[PDB]
Amino acid sequence: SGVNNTKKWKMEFDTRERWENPLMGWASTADPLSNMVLTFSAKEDAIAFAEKNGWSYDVEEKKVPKPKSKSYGANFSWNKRTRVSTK
Amino acid sequence: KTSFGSLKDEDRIFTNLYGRHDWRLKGALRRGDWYKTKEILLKGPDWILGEMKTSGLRGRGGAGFPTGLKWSFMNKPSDGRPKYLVVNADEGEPGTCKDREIMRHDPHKLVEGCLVGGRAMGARAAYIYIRGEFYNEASNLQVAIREAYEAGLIGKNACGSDYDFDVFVVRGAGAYICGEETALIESIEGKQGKPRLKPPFPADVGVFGCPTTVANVETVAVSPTICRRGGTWFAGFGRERNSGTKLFNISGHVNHPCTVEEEMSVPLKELIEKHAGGVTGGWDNLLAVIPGGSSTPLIPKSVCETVLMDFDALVQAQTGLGTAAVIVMDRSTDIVKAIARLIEFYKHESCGQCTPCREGVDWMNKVMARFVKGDARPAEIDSLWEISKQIEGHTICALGDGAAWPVQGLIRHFRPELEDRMQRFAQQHR
Amino acid sequence: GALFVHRDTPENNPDTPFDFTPENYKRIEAIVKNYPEGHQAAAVLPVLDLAQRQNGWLPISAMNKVAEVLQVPPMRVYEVATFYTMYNRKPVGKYHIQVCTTTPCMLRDSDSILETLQRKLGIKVGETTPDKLFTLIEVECLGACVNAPMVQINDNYYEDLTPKDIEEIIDELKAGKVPKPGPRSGRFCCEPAGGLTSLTEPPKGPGFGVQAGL
Ligand SMILES: Cc1cc2nc3c(=O)[nH]c(=O)nc-3n(C[C@H](O)[C@H](O)[C@H](O)COP(=O)(O)O)c2cc1C
Ligand code: SF4
Ligand code: FES
Repeated sequence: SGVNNTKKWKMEFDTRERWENPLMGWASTADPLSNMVLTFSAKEDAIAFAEKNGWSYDVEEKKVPKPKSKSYGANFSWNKRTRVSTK
Repeated sequence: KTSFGSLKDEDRIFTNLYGRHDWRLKGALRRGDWYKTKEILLKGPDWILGEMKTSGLRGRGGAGFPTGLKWSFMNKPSDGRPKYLVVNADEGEPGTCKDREIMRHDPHKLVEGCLVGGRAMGARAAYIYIRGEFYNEASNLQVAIREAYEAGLIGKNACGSDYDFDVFVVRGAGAYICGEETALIESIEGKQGKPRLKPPFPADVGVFGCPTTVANVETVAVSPTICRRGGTWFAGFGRERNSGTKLFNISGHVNHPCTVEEEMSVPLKELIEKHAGGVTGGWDNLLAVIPGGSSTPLIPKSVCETVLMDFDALVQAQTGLGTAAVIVMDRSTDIVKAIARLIEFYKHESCGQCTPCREGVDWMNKVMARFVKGDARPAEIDSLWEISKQIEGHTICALGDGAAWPVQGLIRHFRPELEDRMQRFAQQHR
Repeated sequence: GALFVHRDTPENNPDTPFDFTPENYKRIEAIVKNYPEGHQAAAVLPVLDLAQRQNGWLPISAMNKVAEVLQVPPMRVYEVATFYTMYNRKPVGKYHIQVCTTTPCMLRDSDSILETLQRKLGIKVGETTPDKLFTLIEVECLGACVNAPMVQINDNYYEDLTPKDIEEIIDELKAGKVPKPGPRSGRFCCEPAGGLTSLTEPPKGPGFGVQAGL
């Protein structure tokens, strides 16, 4: 339920091929940018950083949970379906 | 006046306390019940609530809230929902048996009290929730209710007052927590007796989600007499803000354990000696008293000498009036084992809903069991004190608080007795 | 000891026969009508209690029948049957002896009553006699502490007991007689022994002390 990891903008690269190492079975790669993650304070900072480095980018809008109406008293309604059968 | 006690039989309300007169309607009428009820009803809600406010009556279920203020939360225009009065007859606090006598010997006082109180709140019916173990009392109460229906005193056109009122009896199935006012409402609604959080308050959202007042049997039963004889008469007993008469249960180590009606603010010493026949073996044999039932902390013999039995006086003694159930322990008693068995009760009675009481009370119970043997070290006494303070004030309902206070009463007044057992246990093994 | 999970057995399973007798069905619809329309889950505690008064105890089939009769989910009936301690989810004896051992009773020697019952019946608390006529358990306060020590046997209270008194009550039940509820000490209910200290005067009659203008 913690939300502390949904507060900063992140830049990550497109995932590339990983393959099995014949000796040990380890996951091998040829992608030098496979672990690169950059943190940004604003969407506009991240866009600016990608553009000067010549990287094509896709930007997705931040999703905030919608405000909700919580009423503990609704659990005991006279005539509504919100009445809970158990506690 | 500054001296209280020596109540006269003319001023007693529960005149058939001991079941020596007929408990049916014929006897109840002779004793003055159901007299001028139609007159009281037609004087209206505001007048009735005025009498209860003037009398200074306070809750008899344990918490002692001013009754007239509480009952006035229902004095509001309806919103299309029915209005209800619940009468708490669960009576499950160890040491308390006062409500049991009202229902079996003065059932028509309670039924009339339901109507007068139900009218003042504007309620359509009364649900009396009685503990399941009180089967014979529940059947006495239904016989009285049937008699009142046949005589026109309740039901359609109650007492000829053009006001409709029903009185249903619902029985519990064995749970002390169902005496908590919102756990009782849930149990009526067919659920586990788990208390609700507040808000909402029952006067807003109660049983079936409707405006409700939960009132104690003793609170409800004395209301018709307060209206007939007036709030000034009732306010003439006990200290200010602690007025009226009260039913006391004296049990434990007394010569004559009994139930008796006495004026409020009566000295605790006078109550035990006059009515209960004194402490088993003399006043000097007294060790400690639990003055309000299990939930109230014990006090030692030194405090008991001068303490008055009313709400404010026992608050200054670091305990409380509670249900006015006096439990007496003489010096032959194992004080630690006595309080440990009370923690064992609360552990068996926790509804389990909320973390501090579900886990904490069970934790306190285990530590107390080790304190009885002395299988602990004195550093744990302060640990148990802190654990009880973590439960208190942090739970949904007052059961958690009522479990913490007995521990604190023991630690406050009998720390040397605990540390002495730990010393004996350590040397008995080392 | 007393578990809160059901596991099927031949004697207790969903096919164990249970039904309400026709007389008890008339009693159910009186119970249900005590509540607002559309709030008939309120009838679970009485109806579930009625199934046990007919049957003595509650197999899973009896709980399932209550849920169907009231059209509540069975889990909501199971929750109730496992919460309230008066429902017997295992069979009990003909006489269910319940001895209070809370502190007000313990101070007046409820331990002696429990010891006498164990040795007399030859069982321990929580067990049933081999002939299945008594079950013995300890209970919390029954609201009769001034009349301690006391026991409940089915719907009746037997109070102000001594080891000799409890033996008599056990003999009467083995014989087939009903002992009689109440104190076994000489007093009638909750009065102080040795004479009333209050309410010795006649009641004052109708209209006494009424305020003027009422
Ligand atoms: C665990 C617990 C048990 C209670 N048991 C009872 C009871 O058996 N009878 C009662 O009148 N109040 C009992 N109360 C107090 C009620 O919650 C409530 O305050 C009271 O019944 C109604 O208010 P009144 O006394 O002013 O009339 C209990 C409270 C708690 C926390
Ligand atoms: S304090 Fe105890 S009895 Fe009260 S709601 Fe919490 S767990 Fe239940
Ligand atoms: S302590 Fe036994 S009946 Fe109350």
